[PDB]
Amino acid sequence: GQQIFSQALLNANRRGEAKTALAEVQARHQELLKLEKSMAELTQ
Amino acid sequence: SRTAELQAEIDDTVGIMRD
Repeated sequence: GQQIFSQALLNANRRGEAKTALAEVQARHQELLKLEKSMAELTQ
Repeated sequence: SRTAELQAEIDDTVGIMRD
């Protein structure tokens, strides 16, 4: 005669996955902005 | 690496066009 609930922990691997690939997409975006700027000068 | 190569080519072409 008894019952029980249950809780959950996230995976360690995940860690700060919010920025694991955010930093990387931000870095690529910076590269793309540099590309865009250089192309703007070249077109001019 | 492909994007860095593209950037390098664009910078070179900017130099040639300035010339």
